[PDB]
Amino acid sequence: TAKMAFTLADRVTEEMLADKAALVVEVVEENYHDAPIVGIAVVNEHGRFFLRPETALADPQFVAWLGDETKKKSMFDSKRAAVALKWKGIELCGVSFDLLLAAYLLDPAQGVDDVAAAAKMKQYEAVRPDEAVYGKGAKRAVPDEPVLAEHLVRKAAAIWALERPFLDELRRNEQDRLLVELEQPLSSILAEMEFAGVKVDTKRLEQMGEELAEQLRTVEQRIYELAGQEFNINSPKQLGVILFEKLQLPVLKKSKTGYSTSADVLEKLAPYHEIVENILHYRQLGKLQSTYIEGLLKVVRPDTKKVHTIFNQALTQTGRLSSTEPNLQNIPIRLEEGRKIRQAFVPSESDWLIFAADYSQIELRVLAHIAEDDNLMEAFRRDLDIHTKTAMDIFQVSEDEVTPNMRRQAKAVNFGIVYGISDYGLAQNLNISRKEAAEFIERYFESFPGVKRYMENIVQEAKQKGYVTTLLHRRRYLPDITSRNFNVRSFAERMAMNTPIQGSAADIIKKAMIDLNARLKEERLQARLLLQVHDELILEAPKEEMERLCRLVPEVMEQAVTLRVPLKVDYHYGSTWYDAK
DNA sequence: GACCTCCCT
DNA sequence: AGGGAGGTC
Repeated sequence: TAKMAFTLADRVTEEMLADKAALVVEVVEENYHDAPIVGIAVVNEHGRFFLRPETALADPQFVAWLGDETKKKSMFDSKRAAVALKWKGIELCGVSFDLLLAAYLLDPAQGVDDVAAAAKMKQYEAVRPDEAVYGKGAKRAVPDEPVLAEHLVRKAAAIWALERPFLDELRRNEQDRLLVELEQPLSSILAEMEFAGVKVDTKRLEQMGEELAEQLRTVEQRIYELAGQEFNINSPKQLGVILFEKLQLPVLKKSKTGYSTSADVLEKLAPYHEIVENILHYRQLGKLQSTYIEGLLKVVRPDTKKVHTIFNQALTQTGRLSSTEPNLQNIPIRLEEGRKIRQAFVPSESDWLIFAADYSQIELRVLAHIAEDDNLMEAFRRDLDIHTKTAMDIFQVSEDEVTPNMRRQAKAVNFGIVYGISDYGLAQNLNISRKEAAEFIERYFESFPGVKRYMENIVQEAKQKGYVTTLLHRRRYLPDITSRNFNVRSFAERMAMNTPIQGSAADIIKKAMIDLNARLKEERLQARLLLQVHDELILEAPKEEMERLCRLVPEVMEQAVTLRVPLKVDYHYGSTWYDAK
């Protein structure tokens, strides 16, 4: 039942500082920013050691071992440790293997988020799930030293044992370089971006809040004035009663528990009553208020007026990053009212500016490359407007004859083609029939027979191999590709179509980040990566570096990989993120 | 805490 | 196609 052998050290010794080791720097708080490090474990050829962080991190030897690149560490989720240590003024170097990132690449669907889950992949179970040790939610606590220490040593021991088999399988999948040269170096770069953070103009945000608060009072009362009664507009029950009982509005869609009040459904009810337009407007504002003024203000650090996101680099099934606390990959841009929120994200130093660079149509360009569709590749070699070109082709008209509605619909098809494309899926999106939506898809394929071929071929490959891959050898297993349930098989077919596109795009932007970081250092620029939003990079830099960045950044991003079509990068800069358009 | 719309790329 | 993050039992 019990205890693995280890030295509960009272001070740091030399044999703890070997040049190969499994290391655990445990930060139990979910948000690791400026968070406590609760204990340390080291396992190496000389044994297993638990150290107290107050001891270890006050020790010159240990700190210098941490920062020594030639001293190789094996860890789980090294970025967590790295950041927590940065907030304490200590550099972590020499991380040559990260089990979290290794597990993520081997199979992203396992949802590996702790050492235990990773260990299980190789029939190793001599370690506990963090959830069992720390608890979950309100009962979540750091346990007493003997339980804590044994757990960190078991995790370190698991890392030590598991490196070789993980690396072995990564190599067999041709994923070794993907780990060592892309994801691991990216992890350090993300660490720097998170630590640096983004400066927020809180005063600006707060006055926006106030404008909104007063706009919401007005609409809220107008809504009660129109419903002839007061009610909870946010309630699914109360509103559905006002809409579909008291006002007799027609029921166009019924959800699981009742009537749908989604924006798509409401937009269609607006002609019937003046209440509907005010409810939409109320929700748009309420969204900005709750999610983007209030939400953001509670995560700004009052000391520096910065937000420090955490990028989850081991979550998405596609190889994309996610962003949390705050999520800075969903800041409004589409609607001008919401876009103004970006005026609150400002450079962290005076006389600095925000620089934003974004790939133009990277997904469709990746598709052109992997499908080798002659027409699509030509379209991009001509740097055509792709939605216009797709319109001309599916409706068989000249540039002159393409109407704005034709272009809107071709665009929707382009998106749908990217996401796997179903007559029913597009039909819903375009507010039209499943037949006829099928006519569009069919028509598209007549113009892009290479894309059609790719779609068919990749689904067959998914079935044959059990998975699909990206440009840089990221893998996604698709076991549902064989189910006899149409809906479940279909979704897996869509993932088979989409994942090489979206995943290859993720691959390219990650390499660009790595390449950009190396060029920034080589050039001695003070410019720093602040954020990544799937197909764009956001930096801040002195005004005096703008001109050099205008050349340097797009170029690095464009040259990250060489495809059969060119990659294209647009860029802008300004006093705020908003103005960097 | 666990089941059930709207913002982004 | 991927994500993150108020009412209600």
